Amino acid sequence: RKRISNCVADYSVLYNSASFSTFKCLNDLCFTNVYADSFVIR
Amino acid sequence: YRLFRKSNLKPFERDISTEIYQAGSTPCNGVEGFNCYFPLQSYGFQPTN
Repeated sequence: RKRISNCVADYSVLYNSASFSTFKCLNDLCFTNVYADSFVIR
Repeated sequence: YRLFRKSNLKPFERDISTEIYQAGSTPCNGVEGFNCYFPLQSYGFQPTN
């Protein structure tokens, strides 16, 4: 769990990256934290 | 039914057309996928829903 707080999370660059596979969901919304996970699936 | 619209359709305004929509910056140019979806979706009326 990469939970983060008080960071400027730029979802637009990530969302508008053209280097992904699935964006199953942003910069106008603020949240307490982002439980950003990390793993690889087949 | 319409899902992806650039703006809010005006009152009594009929967006009578089926044009492929362009979401955030990933040029579609006639294809669907990454930030590219067809704005008119078939719902499917099953009476037992």
